[PDB]
Formats: sequence, C-alpha cells, structure tokens
Amino acid sequence: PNIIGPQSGGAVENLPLHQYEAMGEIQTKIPTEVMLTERREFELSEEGFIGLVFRKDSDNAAFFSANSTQKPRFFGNTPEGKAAETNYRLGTQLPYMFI
Amino acid sequence: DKALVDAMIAEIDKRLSSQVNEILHAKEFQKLESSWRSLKFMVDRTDFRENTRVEMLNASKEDLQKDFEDAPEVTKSGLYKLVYSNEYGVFGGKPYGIISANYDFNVGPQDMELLRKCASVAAMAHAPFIGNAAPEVFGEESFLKLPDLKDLKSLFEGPQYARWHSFRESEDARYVGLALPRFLLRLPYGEKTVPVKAFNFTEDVVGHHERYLWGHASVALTSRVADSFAKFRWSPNIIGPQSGGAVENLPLHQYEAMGEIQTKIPTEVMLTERREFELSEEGFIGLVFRKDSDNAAFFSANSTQKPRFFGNTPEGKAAETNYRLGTQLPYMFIMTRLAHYIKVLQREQIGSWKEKSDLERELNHWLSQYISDMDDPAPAVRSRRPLRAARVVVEDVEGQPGWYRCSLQVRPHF
Amino acid sequence: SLKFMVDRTDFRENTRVEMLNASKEDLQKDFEDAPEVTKSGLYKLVYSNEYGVFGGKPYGIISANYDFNVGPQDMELLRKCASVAAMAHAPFIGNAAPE
Amino acid sequence: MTRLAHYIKVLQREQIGSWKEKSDLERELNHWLSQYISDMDDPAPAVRSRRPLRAARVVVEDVEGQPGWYRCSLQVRPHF
Amino acid sequence: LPLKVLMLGDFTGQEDARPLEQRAPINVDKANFNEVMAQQNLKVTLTAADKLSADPNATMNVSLQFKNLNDFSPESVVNQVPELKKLLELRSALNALKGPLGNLPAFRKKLQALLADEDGRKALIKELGLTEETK
Amino acid sequence: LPLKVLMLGDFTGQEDARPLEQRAPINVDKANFNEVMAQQNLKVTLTAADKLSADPNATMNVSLQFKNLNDFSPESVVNQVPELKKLLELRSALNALKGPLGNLPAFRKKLQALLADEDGRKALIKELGLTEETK
Repeated sequence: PNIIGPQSGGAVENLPLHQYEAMGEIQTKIPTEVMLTERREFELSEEGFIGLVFRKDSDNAAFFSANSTQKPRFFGNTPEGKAAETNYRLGTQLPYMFI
Repeated sequence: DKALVDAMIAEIDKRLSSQVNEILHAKEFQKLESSWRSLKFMVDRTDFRENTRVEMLNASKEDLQKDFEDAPEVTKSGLYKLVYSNEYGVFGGKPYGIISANYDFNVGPQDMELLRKCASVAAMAHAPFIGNAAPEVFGEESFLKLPDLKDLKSLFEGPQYARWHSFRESEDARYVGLALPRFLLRLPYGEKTVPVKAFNFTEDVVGHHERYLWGHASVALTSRVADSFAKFRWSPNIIGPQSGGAVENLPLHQYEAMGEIQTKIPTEVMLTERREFELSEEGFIGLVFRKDSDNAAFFSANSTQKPRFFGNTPEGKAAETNYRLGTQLPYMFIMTRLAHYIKVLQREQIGSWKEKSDLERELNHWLSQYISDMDDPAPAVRSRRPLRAARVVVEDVEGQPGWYRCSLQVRPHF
Repeated sequence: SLKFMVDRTDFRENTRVEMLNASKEDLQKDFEDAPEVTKSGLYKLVYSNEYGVFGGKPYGIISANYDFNVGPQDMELLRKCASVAAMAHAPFIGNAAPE
Repeated sequence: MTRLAHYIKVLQREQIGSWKEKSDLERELNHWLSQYISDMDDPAPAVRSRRPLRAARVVVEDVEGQPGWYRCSLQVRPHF
Repeated sequence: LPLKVLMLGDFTGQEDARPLEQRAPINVDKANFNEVMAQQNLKVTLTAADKLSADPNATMNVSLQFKNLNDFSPESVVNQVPELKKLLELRSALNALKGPLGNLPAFRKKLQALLADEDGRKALIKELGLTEETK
Repeated sequence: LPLKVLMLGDFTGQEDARPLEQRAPINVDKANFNEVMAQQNLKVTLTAADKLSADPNATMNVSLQFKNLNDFSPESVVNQVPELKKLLELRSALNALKGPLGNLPAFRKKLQALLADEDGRKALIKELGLTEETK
C-alpha cells in the first residue's frame, strides 16, 4: 500500500543525470521527458494516469498517486449516496486494491 | 486589477443567486423536495432492527377521492385492498400499524369526505390515519396568525364548519388524527451555516416565511409512535416532554432583527399553554415549541372525535370516563395492537377442540401477558405492560355450534 | 466583576461556569410569553438541558447580575426565579438596589 | 439538600431496571447516605465540613396500584 | 408482529395513469432509501421568473431530474439548468483568470466554448461578456 | 458531580433579538476568558458631554469596541476617540519639541499631520494650536 509518496515509499531515487551545454550555460537532461507541475500531474490523475513526477533538479522522482483506469461514479449527495461514493473511490484506488 | 475581476464575480454570483432563489422557492420544487426530505427525516429516525417497517404509496388527495367515489363501497377501494385485504385480512400476512398521509386539510367538502373515507378504513383495519391541517382551516393566511385568534371554540361555531362538526360526532372519528403547525426541515443556504460547492450561494429568505422549507409534522408524530414501539412493542408513550412525545434536534436560523439577531422558530409560532389547550379541546394535535430550544413537544394526542357528556351520576360519570378513553389515541393504540394479536393468534386456533370455558381459560391466560397489576409501578415500566386490569366473557352463538361471542374489556394505566 | 469571580475559582477542582446574556426586561418577556415556567427558555437551559437530562449534569447555582427594587416587575421576576430554582434545586443569588 | 438531590437523581437513574424490592431500596440507600455522615464524639472542627451530616433516616414504602416503584422519605440532621 | 406504517402521498410531480389498486407500495429502509428514489425517478417540469435579465415577460422553463436527495442541492440545480451552468462555468473562468491560473489565449478559447451554447439567450451572453476584464 | 454556576446578565450594550433559549451559554475559564470577550464582541455607542470646549450644547458621541479587559483602560479609550487621540498625538509632539528631540521643520510637518483630521472641530484645532510655543 506504501507506494504513493515522496516519504511514504512512492519515491524513485538515484536517477541518471546528464549535464550538457545550453545557450552558453550548462543544464541537465531531465530524467523524465518533462518536469511535470502539480496541476498537470493532478489533471493526469483525474484522467486515470500514473504520472511519475520529477523532483525539480533532483535525481529523484515520485508517484503522488496510483489511481486505476476506472473512473469514479457520482451519486446523490445524501448520507447514503456519499457513503456509496466513498466505497467506490476506494475501489478505484490501487493502494487499497492491493490489500 | 484583480479587485475589479472579483467585483465581476460578486455581481455574477448576485444574479445567479437571484435566479437560484426562484428555483428553490418554487412551490412545485418545494412540494417534491419537502416530500422526500421529510420522508427521510422520518425513516432515519426509526430502527428497522426493532421490527419496524414502512411502505410508500404514491397517491394524491384528488385521486383518493376519485377511487373512493368510483368504488361502490369502501370494501372495494384500492386503498382498502392494499391496507386491509393484503394485510390484516390475509392468513400469513401482517396488519398495517398506522397510516401517515402527507396532506393538508381544509374545511372544504372534498377534504371532509376524504376524512370520512379514511376514518371508515382506519376503523375497519384498526389503524389510525394521521395527517395535518392547513392554516386557512382557522381562517388565517398562515399559522403565524395563530396568536391573533381570540377564541377558536367560538370560531368553530360558524356554518362554514358544519360538516367538520358532524365528523367530530361520528364514531369513526376515533381513527382520525390531525396535526397543527408545520416545522422547518432545512436551514437556508449560507456560506458558513450551510455552504455549497463552487458557487458562493447565500439563500435570501424574503418577508414571506413560505420561502422556508416547511415540513408536515405528521412525520414527527410518526417518529414518536416508532420510538415507543422500538422500546416497548407498544405505542402509548408519545405525549410528553419526558414521556416520549418530545421532538429533539430541530433546525435553527439566527438572523438580524431590529438591530439584534433572532432565531426563526422551528414551528411557525411559539404556542402558549392556553392556545395549545384550546387546540386540544378542538381535537388538534399541536406540536408546541420549547421557548428557545431546538425542542418541541406533543402534550397530548386527542383524536378528532368529540367527547360526549352524560348525566352527573355514578354511572353517567363512568360512561364519560370510558368514552374519553376511547377519544384518546394513546389508548386507542393499545386497543389496535390487541385487535391485531387477536386476529392473528385466533386464526391459528381455528379447528381445535374448544368449548366455551376453554376459550375463557385460554384467553384469560393470554391477556395476563400484558397486565401489570402490582403494588408500586416501575414508572414507565407499565409501558411494556400497558394494561392494569382486564375481563373476558365468552358465550355461545345459539344455533351455531363452534361459534362464540367474546367480550374483552380492559383498564389500562392512566 | 465576572473576571474577579472567575480568577478566584479553581477549574481543576471540578468547578464550571457558563455565561448567559439576558436582561431583566427580556427575562420578564420570556416568562410572561411562555404559558408555563416549564416552557421558558431559561428553564430549558437550566433544568431541561442539565438536571433532567440523562448523561448531563445539574446546575449548582445561578448568579444574576441585577439590582432589585420593590417594583412589581422585579417582584414578579423574583417569583419566577424562585419557581425555577425550586424545580432544579439550585438557589438564585442577586443584589438589592439602594432605593 | 441541593447536592443530595443532584446525587439522588443521577445515581438512581443508573439503578432503574435492576431487581429492587422495597427493603433492597432501604438497605442500599442507607449504605449510600452513610458516606456523608460524621457521627462520632468530637468532630474535627471544620472537618465535618466534608461530611456535613450528623444523622439521617430513610424510609421506603410501595405506592400501591401497579408494581415496581416506591415512595422514599429521607430526613437529615446536619451539623450546626 | 412488526410495526408497519403506510406513508401515502404525492411523491412525484404528476399523477399516475395506473389505478390505485394496481400501483404497488415500496418497502423503504435506511439501507436503500436512495435506491428507492433512483428507481422511483423524480422529474419536475416547471417555469419560474427569469431574473437573469430585466424583462417581466421573460420566463425560464426547467426540467429537473432527481435520483437522490443531493439532487436537490443548488449545485445539482445549476448543473441541470444550462442558463445557470454556463454562468457557473463563466465564474470558474473569471476566477481562474483573476488568480492568474491561465493565460489570456486559454481564457479566450474557453470563453468562446462557454458562450457557444445555442440554448443561451443573446442578452445573457452579453451580460456574461460584460464581466470580462478589458485586459 | 462538578459545581457548575450560571452567570446571567447584560454583558452587551444591547439586547439580542434571539429567543432567550435560542441563544446559547458560553463556558468560561481562566485559560480563555479574554478569548470569550473577543468572540462576544463588545461595543458601546454613547454620548457624553463635550468638555473640550466651553459650550453646554456641545456633545460628543463615541463608538467604543472591546475585545479584552484592557480595552477598558484610558489608553484604549483615547485610542478609540479621535477627539482625544489627536490631543494625545499633540501631547507627544509638544513633549518631543520641548525635550529637543526634533527640529522645528519636523515639528511643523507633524503638527499639520495631526490637525489635518477631518473629524476634528475647528475650535479643538484652535485650542491645540494655542499650545504651540511661539518660537
């Protein structure tokens, strides 16, 4: 269950680095193709994708969440309906699916 | 620059809330909403693990009149079919405890006739019919005018109430029970007390308290019956702030007054003891508001039936006592439970070798099960044993061997 | 005066104090508006929510920051306070005005 | 008197439902009231403060006419 | 013997053609109340005064649908009324722009998207565009 | 059983429209008394005789606000009444000048600042300027 946090156990450490010349300076090829921002990672999570985000200038990346492909269902906003929503989302999350 | 954009958001939300108020204050929308929400407010206050059951029957008053007038007799009405026939009069089935009608009644002839039919059905099935009365029944625009009424008893002398006056004298009126003021179901939307997502909606209740989501108090009374039955298997403890007629946890709404800030009463008005007593004399079930609480109480549950007066002699006063006992729902419920048990249990005895004295002995031994004839009584423990005394006599139907005539008279606790 | 009272007590010794903002005129307004003392707000928050509540606790005493004259309104207020105090078994303490 | 009334309400509520006969009420109530009684020879002055009562009498009858509840009389003689 | 109660009332926005003796009752409990609502299927076709403009002859007809009690919340009401849902989307666009969450090109594209709805009135569209900061 | 006392009284400058039992009681203790004052919110709108001039028809209306007991001190009272706060600023200016803590140009600038307050009376302004040494 512990695979969705920089401290919880979803952190990937020891990524390769590659410094090379830029426009007269020298920058490192990002270990992932892009440096994903928090908003973009959140959008990908809403789209059911597991985005490995790069720690700004790290050799470290992190999986902030491991949602499955399944899209959560919406229920009427009553006590029972919100309970149903909670259970369903729990089902939609791999960190509990593993248990 | 951003301050101007925020002003734009303020005006936009202002217009949007202007329209949303029209939606949320629409009479049709509030009809549907209050129906379902009051229904849930009843259901979630019961305990289905205590053998409590509830069924929903979608029917409007107009269609109730349509069925009752279309049928040649009440025994052939659909409601009677699904209340008595499919339940109390069905071997292997179960009888309906009570009927809660989410309706408001006026003095109109259609409403009076509907009440007559409901009284007949309730009498045939031994189950009371509970509903509510509309404000115009008192000749007032809304319950908020109740403190201006100087004398309800004199108000009811007008010819406009002739039919109601006769209805109160019918012997089926014991199965009719109407409640007075309604009660709040939802606190108005507000960014602090009742916020919503995204849109910064602040519900604006105008001068018309009809903007508030009022709910039919019949459901609250039903919760009372439910609690009594969940604790004891009997429904007599529903007429006191401590006995079990108290409704707790009412919504509140503080808002500015004339420079102070005051709370919208959960009921339309704060009924005084004298006014509540007058309503009780008029056969109404008034849910009184505990002066500044979120608590209300039903001080009494008299039926619509008016008590009869007898000559002031020992026998005459005895007759008065019995009749009033009949006029009170808190004892009518004991009678109804007894009738259900008698039907069910006797059906199983049909066919056995029973002589008259055998009926006498068995019935006595059975009735003793609900009798608490002791010395000094576990107060609210004679709740589970509501009867204090009971007498049973059994005679023979002459010229019909195997059939008997049974008389059961009970003295319950006061 | 409120603080002079509070800071001379010892909350570690199971001592508690609640504040109820009410003027004498409004006390008379509530007591006369209600049909009976058992339905007054003060009775609600003194007896009903305390001594007569399973799981609750009863109010020890009531301290009213008021001065009383021989006026009929003050006399009636004293009558109501005596009734409530008798019903809840808690004395009502106040002060008398020089007049 | 007021403290006694509070304790009686609270503690009796918890006893509702138990198998109590009249004499059972008498014995239990006596044993309980003794907790605040200081009836010796010469009192620790301002120590009968914690035990304000010197004497106490309790009588329990049954209210007749339906059975399980009683009429209790409690009279106390406190220190002067 | 259980304690069974019969709640009779107008739980729908219209009367049923089925006769009373034919329509059936529904057993309700805490573990299926919302399911009972969804299966009953709630619908309200109603007209209220159109306060999104300044015309007393302007009226707004709505067709709301209910499956659970939370469908009675203003969020659902707005979700089911495009004349208000478009205004909520405009609200989100303006808050995003004012908080600097998106650039002006994205803001313009999304604004066109919101105003493209053919069910909206031109007056409403003009009132919405009047809220856009000049920059 | 704890010993609970109920202090009932007029702790505010006005009555509430709130039904007596609608309003709730507040638990008070040594670790939160001041917080209880601040949350209760104290305000006094009152008129007293204006003794800053020589006119019996002159009256002064003040709107004091209280969050803690020290808001009852004369320093807070002056802070909340501009007709006196300006006089305290003038006092500080005169003491600074007489103690040689500031030069005459700074003194003049600050004096203009103090007297610029539009809520002050011209008579008060004249009385304040009459206290300035000629040099």
